[PDB]
Amino acid sequence: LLKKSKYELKKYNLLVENSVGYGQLVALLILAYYDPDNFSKVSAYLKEIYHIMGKYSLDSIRTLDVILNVSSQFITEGYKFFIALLRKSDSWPSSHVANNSNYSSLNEGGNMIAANIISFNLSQYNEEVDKENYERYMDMCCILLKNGFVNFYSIWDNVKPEMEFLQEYIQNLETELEEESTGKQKTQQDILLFGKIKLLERLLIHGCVIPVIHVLKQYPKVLYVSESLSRYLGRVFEYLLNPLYTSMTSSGESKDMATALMITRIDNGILAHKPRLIHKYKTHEPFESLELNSSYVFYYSEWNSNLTPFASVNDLFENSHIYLSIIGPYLGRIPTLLSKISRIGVADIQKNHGSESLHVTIDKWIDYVRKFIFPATSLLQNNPIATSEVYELMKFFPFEKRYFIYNEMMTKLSQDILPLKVSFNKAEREAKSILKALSIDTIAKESRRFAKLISTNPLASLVPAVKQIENYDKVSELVVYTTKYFNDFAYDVLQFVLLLRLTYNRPAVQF
Amino acid sequence: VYSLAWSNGGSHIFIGFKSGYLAILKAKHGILEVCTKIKAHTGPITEIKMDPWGRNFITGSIDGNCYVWNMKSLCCELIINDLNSAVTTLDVCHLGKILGICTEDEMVYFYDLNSGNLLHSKSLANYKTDPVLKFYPDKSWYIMSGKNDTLSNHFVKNEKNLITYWKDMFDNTMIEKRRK
Amino acid sequence: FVYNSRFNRSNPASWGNTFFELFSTIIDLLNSPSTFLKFWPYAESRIEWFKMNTSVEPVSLGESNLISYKQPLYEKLRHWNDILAKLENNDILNTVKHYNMKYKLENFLSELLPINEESNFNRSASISALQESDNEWNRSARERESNRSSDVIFAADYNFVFYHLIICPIEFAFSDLEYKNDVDRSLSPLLDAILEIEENFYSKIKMNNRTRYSLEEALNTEYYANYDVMTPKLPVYMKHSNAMKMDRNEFWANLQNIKESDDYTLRPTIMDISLSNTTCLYKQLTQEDDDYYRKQFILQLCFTTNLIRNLISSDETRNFYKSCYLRENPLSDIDFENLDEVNKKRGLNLCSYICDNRVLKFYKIKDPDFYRVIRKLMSSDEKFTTAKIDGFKEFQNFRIS
Repeated sequence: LLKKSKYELKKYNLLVENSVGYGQLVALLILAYYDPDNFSKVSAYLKEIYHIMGKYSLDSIRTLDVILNVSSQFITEGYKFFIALLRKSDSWPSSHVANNSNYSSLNEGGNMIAANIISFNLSQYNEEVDKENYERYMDMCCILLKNGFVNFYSIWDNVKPEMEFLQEYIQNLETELEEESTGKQKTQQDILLFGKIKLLERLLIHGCVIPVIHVLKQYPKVLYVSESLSRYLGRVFEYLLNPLYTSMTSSGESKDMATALMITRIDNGILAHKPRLIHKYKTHEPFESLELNSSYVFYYSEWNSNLTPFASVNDLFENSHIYLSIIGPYLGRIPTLLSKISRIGVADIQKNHGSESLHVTIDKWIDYVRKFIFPATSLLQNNPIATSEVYELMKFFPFEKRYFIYNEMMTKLSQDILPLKVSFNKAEREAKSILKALSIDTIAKESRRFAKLISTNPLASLVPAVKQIENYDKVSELVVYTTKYFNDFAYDVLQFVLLLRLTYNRPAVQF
Repeated sequence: VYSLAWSNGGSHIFIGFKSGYLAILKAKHGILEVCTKIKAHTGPITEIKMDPWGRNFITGSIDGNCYVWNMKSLCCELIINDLNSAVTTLDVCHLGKILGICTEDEMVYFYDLNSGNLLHSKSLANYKTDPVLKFYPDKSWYIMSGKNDTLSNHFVKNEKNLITYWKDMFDNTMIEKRRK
Repeated sequence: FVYNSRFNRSNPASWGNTFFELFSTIIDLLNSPSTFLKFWPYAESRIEWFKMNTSVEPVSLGESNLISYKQPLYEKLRHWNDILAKLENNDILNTVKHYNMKYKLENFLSELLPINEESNFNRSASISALQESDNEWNRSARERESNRSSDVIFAADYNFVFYHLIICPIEFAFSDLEYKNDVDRSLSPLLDAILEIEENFYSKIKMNNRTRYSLEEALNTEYYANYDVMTPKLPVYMKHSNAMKMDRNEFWANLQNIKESDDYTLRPTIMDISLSNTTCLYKQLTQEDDDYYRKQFILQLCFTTNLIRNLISSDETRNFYKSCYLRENPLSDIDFENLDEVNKKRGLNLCSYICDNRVLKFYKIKDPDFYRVIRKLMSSDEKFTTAKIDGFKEFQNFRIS
């Protein structure tokens, strides 16, 4: 009785201790999101909140939990009221506001009491109710990280799973890839749906690059967990690239703004012409869409305010050591980004033709196309069009430095990176299954099946083909018949493989 | 020159050759000059279509190959894995969702344009046609050629669109939930 | 001057007791709640000086060297809990500056102490008995003799469910059978009289914007439409008109100058339900125009029905409320001691009938935004009740870098 009625603070921590005082707090927040006037009377709603939780002795920790819990249902339309409400209350860090846009200040933070409620509430995903409200709650916590309300590392350290438990699940998965390159099932489906991994890709959808670059430079095999981390990081790099690509293809792409328009609908009353009628909806999915009559847009339109689209060629060569080195051989999962960088290269050789700075311009594009464009081409499945756009940059090269890149990618295939080695072992296993059932009656349609496998990656698939030509007969008449569907890339690799088999060390003359 | 097409505005012309080149050339008032020239396929470009919403355009060729190029950046966007035969005819709907491919295996397919998933597939093997799909321009019916020898049937419903079909399926389900 | 000259002491611990001593002199000598809110911005910016208890170097962020039974906070927390109880007793003479002083002072003690301090999270869970939305000055003589109209039998039936179901749910669960039939005979007419006049509020919104969706389809007969029944934020003519915005914003601007003046500083809350006045209680809950007074009664009834479910079924929650009633008086006149098993099966039928069958299935169709706010506050109340049983020991593993 001494430390209950003399030392214990008289506050009410649950929603049953004051059903009257918490019932008027929720109904005041339901009301504030139904006003047309919401930016002129921000400070008229705070002074009614402080009079509600002073009269009824409500907690100050549970109250900030109810404000973040009601305002996550209304985050699609009102997210400018919710931000302007929190900046005037006395829970905003006035002197600890420090940002997540710098590299040295992802530990200097603000409001560690709200960092204790957010990371506690992102960790609960076991009931059937909070599996449906997870995408709205996680999207609200990424607007509070942009502005500087919560530290980044205070959420990353204290949200489930653990970084010792994540690091053993990756290594269990890397072993499964090396076996094909020659309790957990319910836990792994809770790793990539909730927790750290889901938090890391909603931050990359909205705007946050600096806390995601700093994580993937530390644990570079956080990839091989989700295939969404390389899609959403190709949405940020394609925004920076796009003003440059429109100006390099100058006159054509500037009038391409006018070529995209549709056809009106013509009815036969007086034979009149009326346009088509659609209507907008704001959704949570990042990619823009259009259904039968409805078009969908991303709700948070200020997602690209911290970014800046870079200048011509000297800024592309600096910013690609950062972004394109994180997803090394994973640029081939975004084939439209691999086609855009290769047209910057052809348009830059031709305009800077001249006679003076041409041997310098080619040499700058040799080291670019061999560090992170040609490794990306090997992780491709069926793209004869994405591989022809790359080769039109390699037509400008001498053939000595084009044969250097071909041989090295058969040497740093095995000794180096794993995702390239699983891809080469899938093409060889598929080329060795076509060549067994190769008859003179089946080449009506197996000629088109075999010619897309060669056109995508020839270096994996042509070498089992010329090794089955010098073994058995009757297969020269079948492979030459298939050669009418090759492209210009698989014609230049086939000359390299034939020069490889003729100088190969073997007894030429018999015994 | 195998095929030609007008853009939806009426200011560019798309030309498909035998070597697989695709040329895009302006028609401003009287000038006729070449804007770009990309190499699309390894074979004759058979048919060229346009999206009715003006987003993308579709090309087909004599290998089993059919791309969907978008019209802003002029790069390939989606690839249909159709390794059966040579695509002969090709058309889209008027809402812009169904894509009808008809190859030289005498089989018709029906895809989506947003995704590349398959919806339906009919096989018409006993005929000796070069069968022609054609969609109506104002309602969502189609006229598929070839019933016996060289004929034309057309496939109808009681509702015109897909939008007035979903709107009728919704109101028939709602009566049952207003019944319980 | 006490903080800056702390190395030049003869003891670096002899400034932690001098800084709390002079700060408690200021609060007593300060004479008004108007001068308190003028000074208190000094004591909110310099809050990291209070946590560094007898240490010349500052604590990092989130760390505090303050425990509630040691020499700084041993005789000050006993003294600052008297002001906070002095200001709670006058429930008639409290202005709006007395309620702002009680907020800024109680918030100060919560940040000073850790989130896991035994005197910080209301460890012995006591439901309040002072939740009173009532004015005695609005009440004259409390008449109980002219029981004629429906205004005096509806408001005498709301005031029956409120005083012994909502403000005390633990005495409802562990009770007899003749006590929980007297609530059901008062709640079944009350819940049918409210949900009928909330079916007419949601049928004027449904039939307003369903006719003009049948009128888009006729006039420009190019495009069909099924949209949702939503809030059309401003119609078409209130969206972009600076003649209608500018005279509306200068109506709200002189409604605030009434509520910022030093004359009308004694006033009720905007969301307040009356209980004394029997005429205004029927006039608040029956008008089908506002519908923010019939949402409080649904929220008040879902908060204290969620507890009767959790306390009858589970037996660790039922064992936690054992200790809090035997510690405060062991010789207890109020009794809860055993199963009450027929009242277990009957009292669990007054739970799933109220908030699972009638309430939640009504709002699943009508108002989908308010259906998710009820559904989420139900489930998030159980993560906090369960963590209270342990002792809030899942908030102590928070780490700092």
